[PDB]
Amino acid sequence: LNLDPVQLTFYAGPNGSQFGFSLDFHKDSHGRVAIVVGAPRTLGPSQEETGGVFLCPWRAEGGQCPSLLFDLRDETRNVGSQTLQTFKARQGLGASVVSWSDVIVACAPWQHWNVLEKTEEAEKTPVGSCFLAQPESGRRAEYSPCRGNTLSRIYVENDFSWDKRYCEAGFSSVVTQAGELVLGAPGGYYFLGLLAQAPVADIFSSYRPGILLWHVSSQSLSFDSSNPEYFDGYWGYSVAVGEFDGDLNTTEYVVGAPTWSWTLGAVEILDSYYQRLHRLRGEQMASYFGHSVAVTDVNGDGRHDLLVGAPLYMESRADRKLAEVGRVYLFLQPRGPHALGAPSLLLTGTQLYGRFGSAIAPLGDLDRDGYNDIAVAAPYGGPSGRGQVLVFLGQSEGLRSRPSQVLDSPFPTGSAFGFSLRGAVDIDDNGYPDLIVGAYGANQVAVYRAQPVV
Amino acid sequence: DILMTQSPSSMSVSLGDTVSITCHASQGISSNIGWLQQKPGKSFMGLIYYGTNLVDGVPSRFSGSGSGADYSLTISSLDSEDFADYYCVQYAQLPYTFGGGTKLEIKRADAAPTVSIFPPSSEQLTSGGASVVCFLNNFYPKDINVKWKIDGSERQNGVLNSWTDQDSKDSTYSMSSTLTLTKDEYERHNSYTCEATHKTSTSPIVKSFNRNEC
Amino acid sequence: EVQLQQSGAELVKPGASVKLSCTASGFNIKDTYVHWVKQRPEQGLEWIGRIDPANGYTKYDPKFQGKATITADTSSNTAYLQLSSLTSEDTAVYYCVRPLYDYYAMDYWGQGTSVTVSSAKTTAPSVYPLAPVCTGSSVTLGCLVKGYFPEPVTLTWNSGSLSSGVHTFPAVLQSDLYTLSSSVTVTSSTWPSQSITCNVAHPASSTKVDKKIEPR
Amino acid sequence: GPNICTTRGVSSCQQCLAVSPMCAWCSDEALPLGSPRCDLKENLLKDNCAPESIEFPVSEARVLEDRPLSDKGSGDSSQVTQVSPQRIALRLRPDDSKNFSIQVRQVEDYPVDIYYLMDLSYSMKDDLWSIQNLGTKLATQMRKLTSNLRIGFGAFVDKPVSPYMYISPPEALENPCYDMKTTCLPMFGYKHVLTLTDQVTRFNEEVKKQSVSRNRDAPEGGFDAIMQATVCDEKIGWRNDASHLLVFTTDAKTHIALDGRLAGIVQPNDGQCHVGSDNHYSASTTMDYPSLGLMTEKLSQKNINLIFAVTENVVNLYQNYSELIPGTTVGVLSMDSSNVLQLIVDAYGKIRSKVELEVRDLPEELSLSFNATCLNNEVIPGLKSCMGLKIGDTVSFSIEAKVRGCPQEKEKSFTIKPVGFKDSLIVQVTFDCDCACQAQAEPNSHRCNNGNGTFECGVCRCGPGW
Ligand SMILES: *[C@@H]1O[C@H](CO)[C@@H](O[C@@H]2O[C@H](CO)[C@@H](O[C@@H]3O[C@H](CO[C@H]4O[C@H](CO)[C@@H](O)[C@H](O)[C@@H]4O)[C@@H](O)[C@H](O[C@H]4O[C@H](CO)[C@@H](O)[C@H](O)[C@@H]4O)[C@@H]3O)[C@H](O)[C@H]2NC(C)=O)[C@H](O)[C@H]1NC(C)=O
Ligand SMILES: *[C@@H]1O[C@H](CO)[C@@H](O[C@@H]2O[C@H](CO)[C@@H](O)[C@H](O)[C@H]2NC(C)=O)[C@H](O)[C@H]1NC(C)=O
Ligand SMILES: N=C(N)c1ccc(N2C[C@H](CN3CCN(CCC(=O)O)CC3)OC2=O)cc1
Ligand SMILES: *[C@@H]1O[C@H](CO)[C@@H](O)[C@H](O)[C@H]1NC(C)=O
Ligand SMILES: [Ca+2]
Ligand SMILES: [Ca+2]
Ligand SMILES: [Ca+2]
Ligand SMILES: [Ca+2]
Ligand SMILES: [Mn+2]
Ligand SMILES: [Mn+2]
Repeated sequence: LNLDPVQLTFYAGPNGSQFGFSLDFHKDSHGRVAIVVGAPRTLGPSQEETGGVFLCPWRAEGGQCPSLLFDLRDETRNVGSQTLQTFKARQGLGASVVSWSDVIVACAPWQHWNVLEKTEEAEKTPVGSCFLAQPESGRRAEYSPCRGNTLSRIYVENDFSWDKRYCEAGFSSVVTQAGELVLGAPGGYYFLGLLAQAPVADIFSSYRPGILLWHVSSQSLSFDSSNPEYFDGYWGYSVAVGEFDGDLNTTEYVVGAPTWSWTLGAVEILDSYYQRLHRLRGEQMASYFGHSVAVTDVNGDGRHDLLVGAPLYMESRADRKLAEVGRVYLFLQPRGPHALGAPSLLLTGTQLYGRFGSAIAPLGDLDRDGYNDIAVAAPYGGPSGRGQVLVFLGQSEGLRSRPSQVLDSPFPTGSAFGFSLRGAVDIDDNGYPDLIVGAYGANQVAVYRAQPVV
Repeated sequence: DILMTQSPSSMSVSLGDTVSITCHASQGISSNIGWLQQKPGKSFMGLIYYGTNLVDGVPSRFSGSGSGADYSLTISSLDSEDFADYYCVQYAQLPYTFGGGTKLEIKRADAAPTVSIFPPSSEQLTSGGASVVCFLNNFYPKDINVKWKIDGSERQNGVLNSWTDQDSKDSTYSMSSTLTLTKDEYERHNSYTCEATHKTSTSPIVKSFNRNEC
Repeated sequence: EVQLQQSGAELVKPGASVKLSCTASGFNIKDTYVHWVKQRPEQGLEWIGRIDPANGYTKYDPKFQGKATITADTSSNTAYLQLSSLTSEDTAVYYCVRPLYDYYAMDYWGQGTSVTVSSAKTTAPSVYPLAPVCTGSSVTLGCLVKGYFPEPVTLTWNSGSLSSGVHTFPAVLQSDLYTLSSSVTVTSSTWPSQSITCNVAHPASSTKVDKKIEPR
Repeated sequence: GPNICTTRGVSSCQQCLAVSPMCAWCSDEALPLGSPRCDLKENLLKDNCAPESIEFPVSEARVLEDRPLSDKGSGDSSQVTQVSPQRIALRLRPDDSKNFSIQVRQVEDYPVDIYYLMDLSYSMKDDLWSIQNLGTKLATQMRKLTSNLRIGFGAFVDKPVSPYMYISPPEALENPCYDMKTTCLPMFGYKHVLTLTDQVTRFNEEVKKQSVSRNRDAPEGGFDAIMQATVCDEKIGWRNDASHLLVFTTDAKTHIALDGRLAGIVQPNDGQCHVGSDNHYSASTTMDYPSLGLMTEKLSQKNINLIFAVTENVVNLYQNYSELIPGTTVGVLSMDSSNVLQLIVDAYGKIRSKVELEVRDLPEELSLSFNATCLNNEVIPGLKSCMGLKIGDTVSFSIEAKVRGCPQEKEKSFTIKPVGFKDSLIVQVTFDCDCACQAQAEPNSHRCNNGNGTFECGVCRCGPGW
């Protein structure tokens, strides 16, 4: 409603770096807000795509940002009569970024890994890796839980059970308020998908450079399964956290699985031990129900609510014809220990191939009326197909069915305006929470400041 | 297999000294080396891994360094607990192999030993055996050589030696040598001697007795 | 906290087999590699092998191929080392080891299991008084503990009274049987003015003999 | 007596015809003052109104093109008639309705294009050996239904990129079956092999030279190949006037839109042709798999009838996809494609067993209604689609167009076309709302308030500006 679409702030990165693929707000130790931006196709030292991360200070003018530097050199270690190998070419550093406290977690879902022992090998596979940084102190650390040293022959004998070679860890990410990093890995367990959790503080204390393979005892991974309903389900494509079991000492995890059960798609709510509390099933096949998940209390009853994006949902229309527009599902949490029922509200796109629901960002309370609000992206929507971001306001019964404000892309065609979103943070310190929108196709980020209500 | 040559075998040093142990490999191991500590009559505690990284709980006065096939363990300002055994271990290749070991010993002023010889007891002689004992107590350094002589002639068969760890009080060493014979062979001869050769005297310290005579 | 609690000391005969254990405390044994190390005073330290308790796959030094057999039961959170066709050279202390962070390191160590292989039977010691020969200001006595098995033995003077100025030497294996000796030093006015006794206890055969030192 | 024409008290000829389709207007001078000019055509002649001054349009419907339906689709340079009539003129006055008919025939001996799009992942190795005689067998069975048959061949695996592709050791790129005891082709996304031709032995010999490749994940990139086989008209060689059959064979799941993000691929499918002279899909590693809605758009644009010939372990899967892509047929394939011959023949009969009318460019003010006549002269009201037909059968539909009011544009045109058919029925509509006497009006007439008005159709109208 009260975002300012006239005076925007534009940050920009190198041409072809996909600057804006991921973003988040980062507060330093003094509470000063900045913007962390991922660019998964930034060039490295060898003039080869490796990805990169930028830390943008808040300026109303915008402009260029300084790099948040990471090691981009392929590593090699000959230990234990084996040879460990990391490969950072086309790893996609910055395909997901997230901030917690004064720490930044940027991930390279496609960092490759291989282990050589004489003539055998573990196979060169994308285990992924996340780089952690404390910008004020310069501390650095890494976390790659799916790295293994088991040779290729062994996996074949055991029928590819507990195969973490293609995790792509860091594909999606989130950090609990307590400081436990949770990585979605949609390729883990031979493309079933797994989650990996570990406290940030233990990642730093247990990491040393050049080791490549090290233990993090406090870490916790999800479990493999022989159920074909999970096969090729990409469990971990998106991740989120919230309070869904009425126990405030426990933290619950929300996981998207957009090809679960033969591309029906699903979202599951679990405890910190990966025991399934509830499962939302997709409405339509190939709709990619689970592509994005968001957790926020929209109806102001203190109980978190769930939002699921199905960006390829095909709405039924006249003459038995379908039209791919995208859809968002809202689930309100019931009072006390009870199952989440049917969706409370269905938001359906309008523009063909617009992918309404590709990203869903909690905004906090935008108009300051006591109800938290959200923003939904349609990166190829709008009458021109350049992209749109729609704002839906909270209310006592859930969300409003019609948007309060529509942000049309200020970028050219193909910018993927809205592919990444992030809100609920007041960056200019005017009392109103603001919205940052990524457009990796144009290598830019647009900042929308919220202003008093008119 | 990879041979780990650890040097020195032992060193005598004092509190607050800065010392350095080295470990040489038969081939390059690229910092895939660990260091270990074994306090007297106890188990092992990890000090370093991957050449330089301290194990949790280890003080910062310890430090590892080196590369290729030559590494080092350094202790800045020795503490009273640091006097113990130290070993290196490579894990670049299987099988893992260890070094010979290095023992840090308390340094002190040289001291001649107190020799004391003891003929066979009456109880042992009545049973059919004969053991002459020669004690060599409280000396420094540890390097010492004992020599048994029967009627002035050296004897090497049937000797049984035993050494103590560095004493906690005066930081000296002690030795026990026991020559065992039969009762019949012990009486074929008269004189029994144990010579002690130490760096504190060019002349060997001699103590002896004569059978029957007293 | 990480602690490795091994089994008690073993005392076996040659040709037999023994199975040592290594129980994990404060963590899951399945987390890391578990190595076994052999220690001897002369030969030093020697690496036996390792096991990944998550799957059971093992690696060994070719020297111990045959005698050593490493296993692991995640249920009881314990790792085992079986030794077969035991020999006098298999008399050593055995440590189980695991790394801290590095997958291939050797950082945490158990207290160690003492193994002694011998055909000797439970024999009681033969305590002999060691009096000097027929002068100075300082006098030295002794006490010889010979032909006992197995270890250990506790030796004191005057029932723990005379403790300072004493040197009790480590036992030594003399043909499948152990030999130990102790000395003690006081002033000439103390002996034979005051009685001095050598109290020796061998809890194995349950014998506490005491011999008073007498001059010649 | 009085009626809605007189009781409404109209003011002009145009307002009179707008009351009801039964009203008429008299433009005569010698008409009594009290007698109304807007009455039934019978009442006006009863009141001695001049017959030439009577404005009474009648809604009609006459044909302009009425070619006879063809008995044979063979021969001719596609002078085949499937719909009759092909064009009619339709005239309507406000709030009236006229009806007309249309005939549709599933013509016999109509040309057929069949492009065999085959999964060639390692899982399909046994399948290749069973179809090395198919082209000759397929011509033998289809010769009973058509004399103009063309067949082609394409093949697919998956996107040749990690993690779908093995990338170690280096020898695995040239030979993905390296760590086994055989050889296979380097991985490829999609490759066109044989353009649609009537020489069936070219199919056999191209198939006999084909071989499989190997990838890592069970789902395969078949939808990439369906898209390119559809939008590359010239390379595949679909003929303008022929039934187009796209036979998709696989034994596994399929990748869908947004799956490509696991390889770093985020660019949506553009629905454009990207198969060049090398006959390989070049955007395989840079463009995501297509979505079902985009695949539907192209399949309908090019009149392609997609056929999912899949094994029983994934029939329910592709049956459910088929429900999201109207016009698609599913057949159950054996573990070695031994039954693919009969499967295709059953699908072609099932495809041409339906006639479903579709409307294009229908104006907003026009509404249509349909009565079908399938089977033997059995009328089915409120229906515009027949089912259970055979080759050579003929159906007919009765159509009624109802116009609401009168629109601004007086001449529009729309189309009635069966789904997948080439021919159609063009309806040229003309909205006769005006009177002929209006073309001869008298502006600033000296009969109407001293030149303050206009005299048209025998009455005085207020001119422009008043
Ligand atoms: C292709 O598409 C078909 C059609 O949608 C899918 O088949 C459906 O599969 C779903 C899930 O397996 C079925 O839903 C289940 O229905 C049960 C009752 O169904 C009755 O009605 C049908 C109608 O024909 C009868 O055939 C049937 O015998 C029953 O009389 C419920 O018991 C199920 O609920 C249980 O599971 C959910 C999971 O969380 C729980 O929430 C519930 O509380 C309960 O435990 C479920 O609702 C559906 O019936 C199927 N339809 C048909 C027609 O078969 C295929 O799965 C799909 N295949 C592929 C490969 O995509
Ligand atoms: C389709 O058929 C319906 C009957 O099912 C027709 O409706 C009747 O048409 C006759 C024609 O003389 C009228 O007399 C009746 O009053 C109608 N009955 C109704 C409307 O209930 C309809 O006209 C047909 N339409 C077409 C386009 O053929
Ligand atoms: N429980 C789990 N975590 C788990 C779930 C599923 C799977 N498997 C096993 C199988 C492997 N696949 C290799 C490629 N082959 C065709 C290649 C080609 O098409 O050329 C088909 C067979 O497929 C799977 O997905 C493994 C483990
Ligand atoms: C129009 O409809 C009537 C009644 O259904 C029918 O008698 C007549 O033949 C039809 N004619 C045309 C041309 O539609
Ligand atoms: Ca909770
Ligand atoms: Ca709520
Ligand atoms: Ca609000
Ligand atoms: Ca603000
Ligand atoms: Mn396959
Ligand atoms: Mn595949």
